Amino acid sequence: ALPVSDADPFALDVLQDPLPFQANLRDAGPVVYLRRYDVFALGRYEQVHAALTDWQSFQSAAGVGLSNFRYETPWRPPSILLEADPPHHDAPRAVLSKILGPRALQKLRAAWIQDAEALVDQLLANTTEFDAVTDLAAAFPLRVFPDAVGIPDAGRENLLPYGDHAFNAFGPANGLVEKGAPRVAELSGWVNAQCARDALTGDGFGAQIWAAADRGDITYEQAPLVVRSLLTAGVDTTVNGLAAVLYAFATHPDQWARLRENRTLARTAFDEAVRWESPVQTFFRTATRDTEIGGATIPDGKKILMFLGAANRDPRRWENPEVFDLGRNPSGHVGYGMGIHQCVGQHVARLESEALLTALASRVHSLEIAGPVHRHLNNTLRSWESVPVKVRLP
Ligand code: HEM
Ligand SMILES: CCc1ccc(C(=O)O)cc1
Repeated sequence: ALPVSDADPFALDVLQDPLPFQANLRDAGPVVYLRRYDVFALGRYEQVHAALTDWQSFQSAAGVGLSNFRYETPWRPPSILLEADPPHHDAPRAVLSKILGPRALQKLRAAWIQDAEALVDQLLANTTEFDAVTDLAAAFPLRVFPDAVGIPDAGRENLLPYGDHAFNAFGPANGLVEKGAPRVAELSGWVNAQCARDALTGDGFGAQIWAAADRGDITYEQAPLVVRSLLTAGVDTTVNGLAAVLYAFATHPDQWARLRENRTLARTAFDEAVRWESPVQTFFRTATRDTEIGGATIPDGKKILMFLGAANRDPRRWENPEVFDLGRNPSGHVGYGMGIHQCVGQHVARLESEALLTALASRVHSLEIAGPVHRHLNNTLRSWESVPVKVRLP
């Protein structure tokens, strides 16, 4: 009965430009069987939302990549947040929810704002033409987030590769994964080292996680894996979200002026970029029982592929979805997911954006694309390689 398709969402040509595919997915029906992978794809907002929230029907503990941990060996000990269901999910989630929550981040705001202003000021002192990825979007998270976690300086060059491999590894064992598999032992080796109590400053998120373990909120065994979650999820996502927002502003002069005309728009600017780009494209779930969704039965034990990018551009939910518009209300986009696993780092992402955008807006009159943009292909993370920009100063 279902629409059925030979489309490969992880083919390089789709990864380079996934918008065609998303439209085809959404157009085919609520539920498309991807024969290539024996999973059920969902591309419309309504079903993606329903699948995300229904953790009882659609579990995470069997893996939220293609790989089914029922049968297949994980490349790493699975995340005790992302790949855990209730009740195991609950305690580590609650720890991060508190540590990364708005109240907690309040104390970092002025420092991050300040660090962003310094970054931008020093960049613009040297040059008004530069790569928005390497000089801003990549630079700024690396300058603030590792320090805030409180890991040592040694080995920080592993953060982006580690993150990229983890997101690739949610995909099939295709070239993007298999070309990374030599390096994982040394990648996994480093990150585990950063997660130990003795490797971490006694100030940052890491120390706070360990302090939560002292109170018994989590165990000393969970504590380093909780730190690990931050070091997997917390860097590459924000780099690519920041690249997207910068790309959006550089191609939308009116939206840029609107930001400049009201600095409180940063928050909603970043959230709209998250909707519009959807840096995290896809996640899987595993059906725990035969389940009806969008008219289709998902057999017990089979995986659903949720297309967050496609749901975020679904015209059933969004007016003129292709447009980047800070006048839009993007609240309810599924770019951070939805329900019990909804991104716990969203306050962290929004603050980085607020800091960087405020700093940029203070010093840049207008912003243009200065040269060809280039994507970095990844199975699950829409990644920006280069975004040459030129700025005009006041
Ligand atoms: C633009 C930035 C970000 C995007 C687009 C993003 C996206 C996501 C999405 C889609 C999920 C849901 C996973 C699922 O449903 O299976 C998620 C979960 C998560 N994110 Fe984020 N994220 C971002 C930034 C961050 C940051 C800065 C951190 C940490 C500081 C972080 C940590 C996490 C964690 C630990 C989870 C798992 C939570 C759970 O399973 O309960 N993310 N993120
Ligand atoms: C942002 C998607 C994501 C969420 C959590 C993890 C992790 O816990 O390692 C890794 C990736």
